[PDB]
Amino acid sequence: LTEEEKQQILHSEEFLSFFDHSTRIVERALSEQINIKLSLNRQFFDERWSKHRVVSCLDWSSQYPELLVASYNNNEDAPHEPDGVALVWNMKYKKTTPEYVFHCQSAVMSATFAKFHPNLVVGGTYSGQIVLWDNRSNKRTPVQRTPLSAAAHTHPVYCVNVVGTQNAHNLISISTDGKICSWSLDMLSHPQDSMELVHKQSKAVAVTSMSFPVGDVNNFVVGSEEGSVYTACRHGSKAGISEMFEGHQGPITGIHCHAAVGAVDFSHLFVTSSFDWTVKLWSTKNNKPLYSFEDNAGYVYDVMWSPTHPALFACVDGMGRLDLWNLNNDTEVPTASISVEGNPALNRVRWTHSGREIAVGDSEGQIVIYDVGEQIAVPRNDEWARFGRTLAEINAN
Amino acid sequence: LTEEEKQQILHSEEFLSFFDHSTRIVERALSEQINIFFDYSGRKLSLNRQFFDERWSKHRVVSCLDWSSQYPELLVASYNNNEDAPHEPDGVALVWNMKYKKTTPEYVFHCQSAVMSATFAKFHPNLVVGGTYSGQIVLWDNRSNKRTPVQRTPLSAAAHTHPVYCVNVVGTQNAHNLISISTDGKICSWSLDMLSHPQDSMELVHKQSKAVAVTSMSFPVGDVNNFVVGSEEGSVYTACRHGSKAGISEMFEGHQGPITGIHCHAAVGAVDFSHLFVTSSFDWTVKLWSTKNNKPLYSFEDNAGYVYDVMWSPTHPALFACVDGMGRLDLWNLNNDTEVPTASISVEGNPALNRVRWTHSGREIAVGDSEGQIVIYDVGEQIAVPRNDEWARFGRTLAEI
Amino acid sequence: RPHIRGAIREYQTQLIQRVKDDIESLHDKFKVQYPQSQACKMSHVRDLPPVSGSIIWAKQIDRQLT
Amino acid sequence: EVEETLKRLQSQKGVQGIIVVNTEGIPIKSTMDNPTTTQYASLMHSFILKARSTVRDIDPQNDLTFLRIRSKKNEIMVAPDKDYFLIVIQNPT
Amino acid sequence: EVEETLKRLQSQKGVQGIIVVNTEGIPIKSTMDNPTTTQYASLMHSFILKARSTVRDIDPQNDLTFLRIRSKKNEIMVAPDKDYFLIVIQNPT
Repeated sequence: LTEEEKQQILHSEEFLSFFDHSTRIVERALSEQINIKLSLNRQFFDERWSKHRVVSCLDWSSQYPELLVASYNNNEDAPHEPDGVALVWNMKYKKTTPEYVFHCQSAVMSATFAKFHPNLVVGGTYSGQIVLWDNRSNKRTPVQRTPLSAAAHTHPVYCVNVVGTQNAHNLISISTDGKICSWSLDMLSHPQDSMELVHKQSKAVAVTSMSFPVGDVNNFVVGSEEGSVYTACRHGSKAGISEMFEGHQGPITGIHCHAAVGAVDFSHLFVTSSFDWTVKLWSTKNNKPLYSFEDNAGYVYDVMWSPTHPALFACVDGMGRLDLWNLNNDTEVPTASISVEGNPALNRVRWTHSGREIAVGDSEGQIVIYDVGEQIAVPRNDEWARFGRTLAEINAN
Repeated sequence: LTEEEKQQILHSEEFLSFFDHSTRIVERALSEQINIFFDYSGRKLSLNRQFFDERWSKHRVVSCLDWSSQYPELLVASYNNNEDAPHEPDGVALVWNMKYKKTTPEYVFHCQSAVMSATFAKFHPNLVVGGTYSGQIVLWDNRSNKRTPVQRTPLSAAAHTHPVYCVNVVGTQNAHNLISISTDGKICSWSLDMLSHPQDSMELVHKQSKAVAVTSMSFPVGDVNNFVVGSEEGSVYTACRHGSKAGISEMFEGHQGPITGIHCHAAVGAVDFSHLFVTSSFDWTVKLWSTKNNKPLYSFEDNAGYVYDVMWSPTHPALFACVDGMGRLDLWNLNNDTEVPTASISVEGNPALNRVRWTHSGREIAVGDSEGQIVIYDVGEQIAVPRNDEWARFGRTLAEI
Repeated sequence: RPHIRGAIREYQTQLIQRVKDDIESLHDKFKVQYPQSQACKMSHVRDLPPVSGSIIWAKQIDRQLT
Repeated sequence: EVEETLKRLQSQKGVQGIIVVNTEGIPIKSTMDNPTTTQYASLMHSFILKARSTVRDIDPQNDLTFLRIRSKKNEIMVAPDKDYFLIVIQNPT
Repeated sequence: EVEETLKRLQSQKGVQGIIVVNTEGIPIKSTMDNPTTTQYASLMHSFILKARSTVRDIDPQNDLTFLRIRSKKNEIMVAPDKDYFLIVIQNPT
């Protein structure tokens, strides 16, 4: 009846799930009923959170699709607004507003989900701090944080990903510096293992972009600040930097290993994407830039390989042009290439974990969902392996 | 009476045009087919009594407890004399009534000597008996105009030299054999009426004249003349009341510490042969044994305070009740629990639990505190579980290795 | 072997700290003297006075620590 | 041909029961028994009568057109027709 | 953020007012003409009581989750929870 009693009960510890299910079910009633080749499916944007807020990463939800982390950077235009913003959006729901919002304190970078955790969302920050986000929680607040230990990541984190089965799964963030840190998926105040990627010259290698070959090897490709793509075992006698793959003219902006068996045998390959303006194909056992790709005008930032087709991938540019690429057909041109309105110099490309659709992490603001349906895995196992053999032979000059 | 004919209106061509409008609504409504998203939605004790008397339970020390088969829900809270009443006669035995829920003693059975384990007397509820520290055994009779023992045992060679730690009944009124176990390596199977000269005074000594000191070794239920032997240093056995096995004939050793309570299996609900005798001792574990192990089949858990007693539940055949010297009651079953307790809590404050005896009526543990108050606890929910052969499976697999 | 060590840290931290806490419990157990422990009183009830019962207590802590 | 749509609605995803109200709270067409069809549909007939009274109390020109209820164990759409009404019972999944 | 919820869900077109009523029937959330809509809030309070009686009397185990109503002129929903409730009115837009 009185304002005191209302602001009691509103700010009491009862209306939390009430407001949550209120917003959730009213947004659930937003889908209108009626009573009478690149998709360009749907743009995902919000001015309350994204305007001069470039994307930082993107990753689909392994478990429960139609959920992808829209991690961003926060411009200091409104410094009062939380630095670092990570959101999720939806496809099966079909609305305009994002699914969630998460205030942060530092520019969120490389935020993803947590495997074997249907509600835990980790995220690297520009402060070097690593946060966590929870669906069973009831805020925008990081549920946990990490200290700034002498061995922890003081430098900004650029690639945080869960590693391991559910009986033993770790989480590894990596600063720019080169230290990698193992984490516990329940507590967060203490580094489990915090070693450092060291090289004989320039010990603290300025890393970026980790990725893992599916099969959870303790080896992970690491994109250096200038080519020098080192990949390294996590321990053994090769705790730090172990092998050197180089011959790239610039800053590595994106990396990704091979996806699962589309048709062909696993094909232990990975790729780069750099400021050299060309994507280069690389295998795990060569110390050779195996096969370079097209010299698209401007930079090439991210790259992701389709989990379905064992030979098709995508990338972005400074022009806002998804220049996807299969390789069973082409050898020097993109297979399908579409653009975006204007020329937003894009920053993320994401094949969906579910396969046969793709999220383009648009740079300034929005997130545009794309899709394809004519690119599948016909049993071109050795036909693709043949193509790999054609590369392995034609590059020999 | 709703209608003369339901079918004609519905069988028609124009009332079904309104039904065609309704099925047009149905076709309009069933076309959506969208379901709701989850977003991480997600979707035994009883405190029976307390025995505080102003003259016979003034913070005493319980020697041992005993649940009488005849006239159930009665226990002789054998309270050894504490320093709170030195002038009062030592080893105060008092019968109780769980059926009456009292805190005042029903009868007083006090004695001139420090009585240890004043148990009942089968078919003689009021003719309570008790072994003493002096080496003699005393038989009281509340209804004999003497609360002091009416049948005292002389301390000659016929009786025991060392203290009598466990007097216990064997057989009904026909063969009222009262075995009085002492710490001399000599026991005496007395009678429940005369308590002057021992009827069967066999000796649980080794081949040498050593003092095989027992530590209140209990008896198997049934009284098949086979009694488990637990001395002050392991010596886990099964001696017979007669024959050549009336001593240290058999041997199931490899145990460390005084077996405070060596209890066999309780009432069989759905278990095996029911002969597995566990050993509550000072080794901070209740090691399990059998008539064929000759090894600690399965050691239980304890980490603070000595296990001073063990007794198994007659209701649920696989679970028991063990103690410590702090208050924990790790009650659990072998068929469903490895070593974790199904129910366990430290008693009020921190009393060194000397005894735990399951009530003969069913699943009520007479949790004997360090104080002269038997705060009994009923497990309730832990009732007899059928197909309890997993108890035998657990025991066999642990008997193997 | 170093591979197993790089993966052994997982168990190793918690397991070593668990045994550490057990040894800490043993420490706190022997910090208090024997007569102030209830084991002394009930041993005294079982004709194990504070001298010949203290050996059982000390060897008991020895058994658990070993 | 209501019977062919009935036959299509037999093995449709989630169909708990297929009935209809026939005589303004007194149903006759029943693939179920007496309570679940007739008594529950007469209850719901009085309940949508109370709801039409509600919306008529908001505005007497404003009657009701269609109803649907979702719950834990069922999702039931209700189509109020002119004299008789309609009840369709369906699973949520 | 409750006013942010008000703005974000009133920006959804068709909606004439987010007038959410509690279990008490008190206008804990009203954005429109309050003597007009408090009568209607008390009505739909009584008829949420009708719907919860409907669910818990027709079925023992069922829980009322959500309600769909098509009126003549607009499209109005009801969102009940276990402790408190919701009302909002929307047009076909």
